[PDB]
Amino acid sequence: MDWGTLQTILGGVNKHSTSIGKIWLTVLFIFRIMILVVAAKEVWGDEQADFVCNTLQPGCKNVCYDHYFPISHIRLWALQLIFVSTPALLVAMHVAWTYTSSIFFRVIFEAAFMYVFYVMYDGFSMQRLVKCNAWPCPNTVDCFVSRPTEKTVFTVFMIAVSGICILLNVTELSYL
Amino acid sequence: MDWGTLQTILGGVNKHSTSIGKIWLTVLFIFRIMILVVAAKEVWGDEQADFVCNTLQPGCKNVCYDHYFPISHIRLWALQLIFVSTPALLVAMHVAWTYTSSIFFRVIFEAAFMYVFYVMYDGFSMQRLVKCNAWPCPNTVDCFVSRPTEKTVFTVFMIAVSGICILLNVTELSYL
Amino acid sequence: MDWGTLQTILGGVNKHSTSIGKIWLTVLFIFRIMILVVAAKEVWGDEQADFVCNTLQPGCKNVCYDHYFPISHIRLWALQLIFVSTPALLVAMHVAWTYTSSIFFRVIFEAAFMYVFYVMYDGFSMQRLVKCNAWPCPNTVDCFVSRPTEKTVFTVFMIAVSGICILLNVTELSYL
Amino acid sequence: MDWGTLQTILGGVNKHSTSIGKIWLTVLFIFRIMILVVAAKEVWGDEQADFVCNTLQPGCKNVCYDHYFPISHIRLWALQLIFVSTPALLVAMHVAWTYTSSIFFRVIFEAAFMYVFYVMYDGFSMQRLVKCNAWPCPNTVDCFVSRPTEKTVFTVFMIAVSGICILLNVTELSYL
Amino acid sequence: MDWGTLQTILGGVNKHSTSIGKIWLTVLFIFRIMILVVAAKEVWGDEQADFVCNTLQPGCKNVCYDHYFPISHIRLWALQLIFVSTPALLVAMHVAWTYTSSIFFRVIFEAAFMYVFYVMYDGFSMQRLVKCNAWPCPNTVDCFVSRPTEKTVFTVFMIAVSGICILLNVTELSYL
Amino acid sequence: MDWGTLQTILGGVNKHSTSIGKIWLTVLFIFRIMILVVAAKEVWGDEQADFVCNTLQPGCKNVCYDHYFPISHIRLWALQLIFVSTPALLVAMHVAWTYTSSIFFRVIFEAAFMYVFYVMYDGFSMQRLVKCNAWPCPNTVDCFVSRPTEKTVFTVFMIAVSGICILLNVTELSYL
Repeated sequence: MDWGTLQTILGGVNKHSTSIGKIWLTVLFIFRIMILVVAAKEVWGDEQADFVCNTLQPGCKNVCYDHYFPISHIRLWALQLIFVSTPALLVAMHVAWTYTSSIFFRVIFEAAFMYVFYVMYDGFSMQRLVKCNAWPCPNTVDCFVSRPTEKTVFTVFMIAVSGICILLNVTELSYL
Repeated sequence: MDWGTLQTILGGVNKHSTSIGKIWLTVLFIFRIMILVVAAKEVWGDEQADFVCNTLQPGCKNVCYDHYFPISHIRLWALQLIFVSTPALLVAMHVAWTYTSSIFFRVIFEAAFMYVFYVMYDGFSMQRLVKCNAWPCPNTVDCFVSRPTEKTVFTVFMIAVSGICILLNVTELSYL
Repeated sequence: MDWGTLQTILGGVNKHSTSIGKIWLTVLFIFRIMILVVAAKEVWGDEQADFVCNTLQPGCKNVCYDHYFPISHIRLWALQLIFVSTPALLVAMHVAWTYTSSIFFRVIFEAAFMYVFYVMYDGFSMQRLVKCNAWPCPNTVDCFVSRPTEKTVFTVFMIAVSGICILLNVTELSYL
Repeated sequence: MDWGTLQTILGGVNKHSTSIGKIWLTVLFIFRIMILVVAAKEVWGDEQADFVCNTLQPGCKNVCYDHYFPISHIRLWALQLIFVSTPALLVAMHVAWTYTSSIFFRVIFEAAFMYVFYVMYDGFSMQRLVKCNAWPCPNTVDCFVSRPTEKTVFTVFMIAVSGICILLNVTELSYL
Repeated sequence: MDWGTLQTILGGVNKHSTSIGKIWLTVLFIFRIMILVVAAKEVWGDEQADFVCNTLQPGCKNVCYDHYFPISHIRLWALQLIFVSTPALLVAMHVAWTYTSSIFFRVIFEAAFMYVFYVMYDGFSMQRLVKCNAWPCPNTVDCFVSRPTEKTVFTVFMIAVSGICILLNVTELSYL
Repeated sequence: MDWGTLQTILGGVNKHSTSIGKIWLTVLFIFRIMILVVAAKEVWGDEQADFVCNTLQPGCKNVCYDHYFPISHIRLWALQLIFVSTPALLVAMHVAWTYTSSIFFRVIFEAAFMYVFYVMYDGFSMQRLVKCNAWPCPNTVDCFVSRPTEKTVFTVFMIAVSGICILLNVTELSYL
């Protein structure tokens, strides 16, 4: 891939005691894109052949995999970014009803993804072994995970990023 | 990949009490492209090695796989987009027989994909286990699925998107 | 991949009661490229590990695979496109012996691929089970297929596309 | 990929009773590039997991694979093209010691690849089963191939292309 | 991929007895990008199917893999680069609070990645066999590695690069 | 990929009885890039699943693989090119301490890679079977290779290329 190949005329800088946010926020935008693609198919890209189930039950790997991973972290992120992406191309150029409502959209989205995330991954963690007692899964069986530490780390990162994103997003939203 | 690298001169905005749709609709277009590619080969990209059949019948996985998945969701989407894509490059620039018939085409296509979809995936769902009683499949056998929840989610999304696409598509088609 | 990243100066449109074809035909060209790459290695890309032969004969999968699939559909297509591709870059710009003979080439190629296709895939179909009685294949054995429905669908599409390609190709070839 | 995205100013055409070759030859160049990439990793791209050896000898697949396929067809082609590629960018623009020697280089290379090819693939063919009696391969064993017909076809094509390449290459080399 | 396709107007060179660093540092930047992508998914890209565990314990490969590889080297690098990347696009053009603090950021990051690295890979090495005594891993079991020498080599390289990066980074930071 | 898409203004040619080298050397540069990428992940790209070890020792494939292949040929090449790459972008434009020292760097690097190579692959060859007597590898075991002939061929090529690279590199370095 390659994303962004024309940014040369940016001599105009800020002078006020504000609009520091847009710097921080474009930086976090670009950042999160890199951070994503660089580790995109490269942490969670694997986790299909990595959910070993101690059994001889047919299918129970698939069963428990959806049971505990309806969706992977990186998708909720990918979405979180895209919904939080549309205000970016908006704020690309501003001076001359929406504009600040773009800022607010950007806030509330990111908030939503945080909440529903912690609803799903309660404990902000990756259990080393998830058991499973699904229908075909004849009793409570065991179902492993690879690299739970890893995924936990990058999750801590992205959530911290979400917090700072919103804090400057809102710190300039709160101009009154 | 990278799609779209020249859009700078768009200072001209709308002033009437209409043409809000074209904003919404170009946004939904770009959106659905991202939404697609980001999760393109990344939800349904897997589902070949993910249709476990409890048996010892040769081939019965392939048999039942085509039996229940003639085609995957994402293809019907891919098509739905492309047939609904041609009016986009048309409406790229408009002011000066087709033009509104492009709008109507865009409506009726998306409608068609909705209908035939629900004909095929009746119940707007992903069954956790599809049985199968095909010729080689000696009796009614079991044939699993992975991530049925996941696919169900993104299907709910794309169908909602279809509804809103058409509603603004038609809301401006209905100018009289 | 990415194909085509410079098309901006196309303000000049047609005014006659003809040259509608070139619109349709460039559209079908671009279309078929997308249609291809999007589903390229994604329907027939699999079909090597998908030709289960009920036997214990060594090699009989390979034997019968070539026996019934000398070549896959998508190759005959790929070729069909490429031979039908050279007139495209020709007709890129036209006004000022070949020019109409390019049109005729484009016709007759596509016709040829249709005929030889139906010679090979007689019945415009994908049999769910092909038997096989090759030399090593000790008796008439069974040899399965995956997703025969799928491949049948996309074949119906590409052949319909061929028909319309030629019909406008020739409708403007028939100017007299 | 994408190769070639700037060719617009070519209004100047030929008027003599020659230089038809450069048309044919640039066309064959572009052609062979397409023809290659389209079927590049798509006929011979597979043939690693496709050389079944009826045995229980360890390694004998690798052994016999190198034994009968030191190198695949498509590499000899890839090279054949590249060595025959350098005169192309040379002849990109010509009018104002090398120039005709570029033409001759282009001839003799393509000739060489033809000869050494037929030295290696004697019979211009793909045997359905190659036996093998290598050291570890304990007796004469059997070692299969997939799609030998296919590869034979595309080989017939590329060799015919080589013949016509040289014939026009030389027909204009023979100007005296 | 392709990164960087517009750098032509650089006739202005340095004349002082300093700013040699920016040459060295842009070179190391570009370098490390190449060095990365060229060997990116090509040394550590494999190491999922390469951690053989002498056992019959289910999952113990995944268990011990995360146990000893929470994260691979190349990720810590990828990050190290990206955090050390933002000052680069800053120092792209300079003459006319941040500017030198960008230099200092660039220092301290790279330092941090060095330290935490050696915390994790103590001994600046790749053990040929890591044992493992995890919960499911019933006793102390054995768990192999592939190419430990290789990875050790490229690690020695990247750490040396870090040292020189910082030494010139700081040698020009230390201007007083 | 695609590398190099702007080279049009090169009407200025050489007239002296020298600077033939820069032609040869840019050609060899471009060449080696093509030669690489075309066969890059396509000869040595495989050799992970291709090192069959006649045993029942766990891990002994990995063990002996690193034992005999610390690093693959194509990496030593990749490096050899990159270290020999920096003088290229330097010599892109020259007329108006480094310049000739770039030439000398280019020499001595390529020399180094030759020497250390032959230190490692002594005999300029690919043994059809490497035995192995590592710790876990319980006795002297056997460990196979695929396509040793192939790799030998392309190695002969790249080393010859190195020789000619240096000979013209130095023939113009030796101007006095």
